[PDB]
Amino acid sequence: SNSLGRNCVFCHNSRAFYDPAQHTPQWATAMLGISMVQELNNEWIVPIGEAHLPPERLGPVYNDVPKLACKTCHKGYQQPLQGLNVVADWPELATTEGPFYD
Amino acid sequence: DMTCTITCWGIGVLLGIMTTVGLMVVGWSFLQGAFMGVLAWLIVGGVLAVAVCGKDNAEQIRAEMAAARERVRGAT
Amino acid sequence: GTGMSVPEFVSDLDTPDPTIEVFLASTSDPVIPEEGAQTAGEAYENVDPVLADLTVENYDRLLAAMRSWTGIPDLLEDPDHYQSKVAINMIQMNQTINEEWA
Amino acid sequence: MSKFYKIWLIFDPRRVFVAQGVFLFLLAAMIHLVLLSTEHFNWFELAAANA
Amino acid sequence: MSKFYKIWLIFDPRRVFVAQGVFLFLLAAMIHLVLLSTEHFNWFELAAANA
Amino acid sequence: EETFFGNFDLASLSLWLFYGFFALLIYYLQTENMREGYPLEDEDGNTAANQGPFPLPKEKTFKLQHGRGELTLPGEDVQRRDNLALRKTAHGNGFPMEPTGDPMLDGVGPASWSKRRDVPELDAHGHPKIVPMSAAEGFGVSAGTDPRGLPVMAGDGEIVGLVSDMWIDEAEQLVRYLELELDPEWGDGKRLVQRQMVRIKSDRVKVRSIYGKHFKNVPKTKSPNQVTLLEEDKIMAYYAGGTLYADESRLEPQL
Amino acid sequence: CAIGAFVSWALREVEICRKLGMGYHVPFAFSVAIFAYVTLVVFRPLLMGAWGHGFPYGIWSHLDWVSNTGYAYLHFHYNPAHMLAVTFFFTTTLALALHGALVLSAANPPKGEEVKGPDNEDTFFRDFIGYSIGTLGIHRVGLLLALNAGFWSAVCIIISGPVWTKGWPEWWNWWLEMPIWP
Amino acid sequence: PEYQNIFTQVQVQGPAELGVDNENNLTEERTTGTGFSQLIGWIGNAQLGPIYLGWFGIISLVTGTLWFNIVGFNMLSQVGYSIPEFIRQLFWLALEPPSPEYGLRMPPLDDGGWFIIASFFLLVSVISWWLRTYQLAEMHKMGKHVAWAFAAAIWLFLVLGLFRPILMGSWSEAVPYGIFPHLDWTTAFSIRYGNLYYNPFHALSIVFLYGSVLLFAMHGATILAVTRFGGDRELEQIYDRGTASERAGLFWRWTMGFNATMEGIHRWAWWFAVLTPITGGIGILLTGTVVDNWFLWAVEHNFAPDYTQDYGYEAYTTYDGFLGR
Ligand code: BCL
Ligand code: BCL
Ligand code: BCL
Ligand SMILES: CC[C@H]1c2cc3[nH]c4c(c3C)C(=O)[C@H](C(=O)OC)c4c3nc(cc4[nH]c(cc(n2)[C@@H]1C)c(C(C)=O)c4C)[C@@H](C)[C@@H]3CCC(=O)OC/C=C(\C)CCC[C@H](C)CCC[C@H](C)CCCC(C)C
Ligand SMILES: CC[C@H]1c2cc3[nH]c4c(c3C)C(=O)[C@H](C(=O)OC)c4c3nc(cc4[nH]c(cc(n2)[C@@H]1C)c(C(C)=O)c4C)[C@@H](C)[C@@H]3CCC(=O)OC/C=C(\C)CCC[C@H](C)CCC[C@H](C)CCCC(C)C
Ligand SMILES: CC[C@H]1c2cc3[nH]c4c(c3C)C(=O)[C@H](C(=O)OC)c4c3nc(cc4[nH]c(cc(n2)[C@@H]1C)c(C(C)=O)c4C)[C@@H](C)[C@@H]3CCC(=O)OC/C=C(\C)CCC[C@H](C)CCC[C@H](C)CCCC(C)C
Ligand SMILES: COC1=C(OC)C(=O)C(C/C=C(\C)CC/C=C(\C)CC/C=C(\C)CC/C=C(\C)CC/C=C(\C)CC/C=C(\C)CC/C=C(/C)CC/C=C(\C)CC/C=C(\C)CCC=C(C)C)=C(C)C1=O
Ligand code: HEM
Ligand SMILES: COC(C)(C)C(=O)C/C=C(\C)CC/C=C(\C)CC/C=C(\C)CCCC/C(C)=C\CCC(C)CC/C=C(\C)CCC=C(C)C
Ligand SMILES: [Fe+3]
Repeated sequence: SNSLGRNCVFCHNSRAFYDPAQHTPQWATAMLGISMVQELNNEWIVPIGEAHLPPERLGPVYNDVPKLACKTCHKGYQQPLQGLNVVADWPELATTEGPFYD
Repeated sequence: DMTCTITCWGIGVLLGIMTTVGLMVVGWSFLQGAFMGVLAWLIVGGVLAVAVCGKDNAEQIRAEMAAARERVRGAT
Repeated sequence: GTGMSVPEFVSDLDTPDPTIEVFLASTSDPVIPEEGAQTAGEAYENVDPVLADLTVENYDRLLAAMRSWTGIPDLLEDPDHYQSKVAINMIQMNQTINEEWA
Repeated sequence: MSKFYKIWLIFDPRRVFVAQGVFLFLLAAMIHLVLLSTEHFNWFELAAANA
Repeated sequence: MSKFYKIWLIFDPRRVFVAQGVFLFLLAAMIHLVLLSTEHFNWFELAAANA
Repeated sequence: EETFFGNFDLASLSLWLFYGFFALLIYYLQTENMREGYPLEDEDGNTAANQGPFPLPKEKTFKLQHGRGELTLPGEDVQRRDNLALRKTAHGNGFPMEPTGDPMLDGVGPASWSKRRDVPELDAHGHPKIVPMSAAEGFGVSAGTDPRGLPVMAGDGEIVGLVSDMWIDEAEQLVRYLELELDPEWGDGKRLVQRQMVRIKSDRVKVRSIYGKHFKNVPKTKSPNQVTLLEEDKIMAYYAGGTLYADESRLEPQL
Repeated sequence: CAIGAFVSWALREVEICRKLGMGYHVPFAFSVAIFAYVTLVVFRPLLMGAWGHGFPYGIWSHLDWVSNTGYAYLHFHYNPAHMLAVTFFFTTTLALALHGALVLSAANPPKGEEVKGPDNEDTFFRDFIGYSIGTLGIHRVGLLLALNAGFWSAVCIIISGPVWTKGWPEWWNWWLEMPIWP
Repeated sequence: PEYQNIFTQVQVQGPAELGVDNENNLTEERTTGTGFSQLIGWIGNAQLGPIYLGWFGIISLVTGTLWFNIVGFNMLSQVGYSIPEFIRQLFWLALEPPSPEYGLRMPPLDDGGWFIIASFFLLVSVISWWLRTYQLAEMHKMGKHVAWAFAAAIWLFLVLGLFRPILMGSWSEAVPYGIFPHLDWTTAFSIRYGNLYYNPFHALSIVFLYGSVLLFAMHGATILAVTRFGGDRELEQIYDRGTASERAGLFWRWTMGFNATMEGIHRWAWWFAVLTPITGGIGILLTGTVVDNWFLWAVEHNFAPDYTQDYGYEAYTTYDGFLGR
């Protein structure tokens, strides 16, 4: 809630926190975001930094590597940059294959 | 002599407000200044009410009243 | 009647994200590839992810976008520096995010 | 300044003594703590730094 | 300085003694705890680090 | 966990048991509160045909202190008034009553009093509970404004006399009554005022309930050193009756 | 209709008090409950800008509204006025229990024993806890406690929507970030 | 306006009252020494003390002090013995119950031993106080209504701390000793087992709490209204009925069609207050042991409301429309 700037009744009905028939469509987006965050942390962000980052960027205890979460992108807003289209001008960062300028 | 006590309480409230505004001036926030202002109210108001209003009016009654307790003590 | 709502101050709804205007001042339109355009691999010595791009595309993505969005003024100049190796992986991570997590 | 002794003809010595005893200790404690809240005058940390 | 014995003619020694004892014990406990709160003078941890 | 039948489980059994217990408790509580004022009567003083769905409770006995006997309830009404100067304004039930003479002097309406015992209330030692301040040893004013010596102003702005004494409650250290010495113009003797109906100021004491002319007819105490329950009731209610009967405008609609 | 009925009930109580020649404390006490209800259904929706912020008229559907409104601020237990109101409620219940028990025990001694008086109750509570409030101060205390509970409930509900917007736990950052702390 | 009898106009002070006595010799254990407070004399009595010092009281005081000191020193040690940090985080610290993995066995000192020791001390202290309140009433020749009303709350105390953890077979089901942690426990307990609103006994306890608060407001207002007729001396009114009781009864009879007596209203008050912790403990004891989801229980028992409209903000407005773009 503090990451999106919303509250519990956003995505939930508090009289039944478990019932799938009393959720909103944003619940599914959050459920997808959980898996996306897990994959990003366990596949890309952590394997790198463990081999290149200097010691000065490792945290107070455990000497970890910095990780990302919801607020790394949302930063206290419902949508990052309040829904700005940041990919229409950069086809090179949209597809792993050859860029499609069509 | 409840009027003097109420006057002391009002002085404490005014001092708390003044200290709160001064704390805004220094660079604190509203609640941070308000807490210290309330502290000042209660402490200074209580101290003034106990001390200043504890000087009940008397010119020669006080001395004999003080002297009377100097006689009860010393033989008890 | 269920009490399901999200309150917000009117004076806070009118204040946009203070970083939206920064992005719009550091973006540019793409350049449509021509017939037989010279790629960035035939003009410098670079990494394979960024080797098939054109010269103008490499220009307006390398300096105009990446060296300002991350505030590293000399990104991707010395190939042995750790920041370049991190950025090369971050490009692919961004591509995967945009493709496989639509 | 030779007639300062008349203050004991007005103020109760016991109440004034109690008030002064509280106030002096309170002021000393606050002064010591204020000296402890800085970096240049913190002997506890200075001993560890010089060890 | 030679007439300091007159203080007992003003204050009852019972309350003074009780207050002195309580104040001394509380101050000693506070000072020992403050010494415990640091790293340089924490004698238990120093003994643990020397074994 | 399982069910006995259908959806019935331990929680339902507990709920139904609580329902039964609550019904019985409500019956007991309502029946316990019918020890005064029953059986009901009509407006002619006869027993009414309807008495309600709750029957009368059984008897209980109170053993009183200082050898004053015993009290058994429910029973006969010993505080009943004998001859009331009242008149019916209708032939049936449900309509008000009309005073026959002077309501303040006849003790009807908001000036009504109950026929209590004609003996003073006693403390733990067996002494009268309320005593004048001139006979209580070691009592003195510790806070507030001392009302003794101040003039008394009535409800219409008339000064009737000075406050001469206070009657205090020794057991609870509380002031109960203020004694008043009347000017010869406004009457003779002394009268008592309950502390709950006065407003002490720095220079005067004001009684807004009654006017100046109503001060000579305040009931007097038989003894100068004590007061009984019956006298307190009559004095206290006389003072309460003035909120309605001291003027014609206090009785008519305010609008 | 409900607002009209409540006001008429209060004024009828006023008329009965005037006829019986007693004080007007009961209508004044009822006015606080009327104030709390009006704050719930009138003042807060008026400040928030819609009549849809009032609770529904259902036996079991007016609790879902309470739940959803409480969870709209993340943790409603961290509201200080809610703390004050809950404390007042608990204190009022305890005081009522003690007063009833003391009066009943004084009026109902063991079988074969005489009844008691105010002196006995005063001794009991001074022996019990070291202080007695008296037969007159207890009623003042109870009335004040109930009125304070109602008033602080109204304040707690009215500050939640139009004055504070974020979560309630975050409100304590003024204490957690005071300059005096090292 | 008329005097409202909320603050006393003038105070009087006399010799201090030491208390009544009988052949039980209550004087031998009472202290000597009293004080007077003029600030409190504006509302109630001014005399302070004396107090009765038995053995139950001393035992309870010492053992409760031990519990307090244990909790406080554990909280202090958890922060590094830093007094400024102890003051800063006072409302956030606690003494946590043991871990779920230890069942009903005795856990280590790091994971719940001190919690068990402090809980044992607190139990002993509470039982000692109850025994003292019974003994005092037994020696003054009075009824034991105070002891029963305390036992009413001790029942809920024990259910929340002792009986339910044993029934559930774990010491981890107790409540932590902290200001904010205990509220967190309340909310987490409500969420974990469905919705506590749909527990009927929680509703009954809420009903009785509301009724008790309403009843004290009504009774205080009524007694202050008829105080001009000596209405605060309730016992003498019970023994010898006066006009104050008649007027107080007639007010409520004309208002709502039925009334009470001077002695019967206190029975109403006693029961409404006592019935709250009893129903609360009965409702709490059934959670988890019998019912694991209260919303599903309500649905199966057909008193859960149904809604027709849709969910989501996009069914009512637009994101751009909300921002005003
Ligand atoms: C997720 C839920 C949140 C929460 C969310 C809220 C919200 C939201 C509210 C409070 C409110 C309250 N909370 Mg909280 N609260 C929570 C849990 C708790 C807990 C606890 C966990 O122990 C406690 C003790 C309380 C207690 C309280 C009280 C302080 C307060 C209740 C108002 C009141 O009594 O006004 C009593 C006043 C009235 C409204 C009475 C009105 C009576 C009228 C005038 C007369 C009725 C006439 C009738 C129709 C006659 C017909 C009958 C005839 C005989 C036929 N909360 C949790 C943490 N709380 C409420 C509040 O403060 O409201 C102002 C509120 O709305
Ligand atoms: C690393 C060691 C810690 C320390 C650890 C402790 C511990 C632990 C304790 C104290 C205690 C005391 N310490 Mg030391 N103490 C330290 C250094 C100092 C210094 C200093 C400026 O250097 C002073 C003035 C003090 C002050 C004091 C006294 C207030 C007190 C014992 C005497 C007393 O109660 O009678 C006060 C004085 C008199 C009335 C006597 C009159 C004249 C006498 C001869 C003065 C000597 C007192 C003092 C101990 C001498 C230190 C002088 C040097 C500057 C060190 N300490 C350092 C910082 N100290 C003990 C105590 O009782 O605390 C409550 C105690 O338990
Ligand atoms: C998110 C929160 C959940 C919720 C979770 C709970 C839980 C969990 C519980 C309560 C409980 C209660 N709830 Mg609920 N409750 C909610 C919402 C509400 C709302 C509302 C929204 O308005 C209300 C009105 C209430 C109010 C209530 C009370 C009716 C009831 C407390 C019983 C009692 O007597 O407590 C008074 C407290 C006591 C009597 C405790 C015992 C006291 C003992 C005797 C203390 C001994 C003294 C001590 C050791 C010494 C101290 C030191 C001294 C200074 C010397 N709930 C929501 C839905 N509710 C309790 C209950 O019974 O529910 C069934 C309970 O456990
Ligand atoms: C702090 C103040 C406390 C208090 C005080 C209080 N209440 C009072 C009084 C006092 C001093 C009275 O003198 C008066 C009385 O006569 O009591 C016997 C009363 C009273 N308070 C009552 C109840 C009550 N008090 C409550 C609360 C409180 N009472 C507070 C805790 C509560 C709750 C929810 O806690 C309730 C339910 C009434 C029984 C009674 C007077 C109500 C009355 O009869 O009003 C006249 C109206 C009708 C006869 C019916 C009107 C019907 C409506 C027109 C339609 C329905 C509208 C309503 C919004 C529906 C709600 C449905 C719900 C399921 C949501
Ligand atoms: C909510 C009820 C709880 C409670 C309440 C309570 N106890 C009280 C009081 C109250 C309201 C007092 O007023 C009275 C007291 O003296 O308070 C300062 C007291 C008291 N209960 C005490 C103890 C006590 N009560 C206990 C029980 C409880 N205290 C209940 C659980 C316990 C427990 C739980 O074990 C203990 C240990 C004593 C400290 C004290 C009994 C008074 C006595 O024996 O002598 C006091 C008299 C004097 C010698 C002088 C007055 C004391 C002043 C502090 C000094 C001078 C002040 C001046 C005279 C006026 C005071 C100003 C006011 C603002 C107080
Ligand atoms: C009918 C149910 C209601 C109820 C009733 C009730 N409570 C009761 C009683 C009754 C009938 C008592 O007879 C008993 C009592 O003594 O009342 C005065 C009590 C009591 N209910 C209490 C608390 C309480 N009641 C609560 C609620 C309720 N109790 C219900 C609403 C609640 C809550 C959560 O709502 C609490 C917190 C206590 C005040 C008291 C029980 C006293 C007790 O058990 O003491 C044991 C002793 C100790 C733990 C030692 C403590 C040592 C301290 C560290 C210092 C000494 C005490 C000191 C006075 C405090 C600090 C003073 C400072 C100046 C230093
Ligand atoms: C020490 O001191 C004290 C006392 O004393 C000794 C006391 O006692 C009390 C009181 C305390 C108690 C009794 C304890 C119990 C109390 C409670 C548990 C509190 C909770 C109470 C309730 C739940 C019950 C309250 C009930 C109410 C409010 C409803 C009752 C009201 C009505 C039925 C309607 C009111 C009637 C009116 C307005 C008059 C009719 C109107 C007219 C215009 C008349 C014209 C004629 C007609 C319309 C046709 C005929 C009308 C009829 C028959 C009316 C019925 C109509 C119906 C439709 C049914 C206290 C506090 C006290 O401290
Ligand atoms: C657990 C993880 C996350 C949660 C709970 C979350 C929450 C949400 C929700 C609910 C929405 C839809 C909002 C709406 O419908 O208005 C959303 C969309 C979005 N989120 Fe997040 N998010 C998470 C993490 C992230 C991260 C880490 C990224 C990017 C890498 C991200 C970027 C976005 C974007 C770009 C949108 C806008 C989609 C659109 O509506 O067009 N989110 N998020
Ligand atoms: C160190 O500094 C000093 C000296 C100043 C101090 O001492 C400081 C002290 C503090 C700052 C202390 C602060 C204390 C708190 C904030 C305490 C808070 C306490 C609670 C909220 C306690 C709640 C307790 C209980 C609850 C909610 C319910 C039920 C409990 C019980 C029934 C407990 C009884 C336990 C039993 C029966 C189990 C015993 C186990 C056996 C095996 C017999
Ligand atoms: Fe009462």
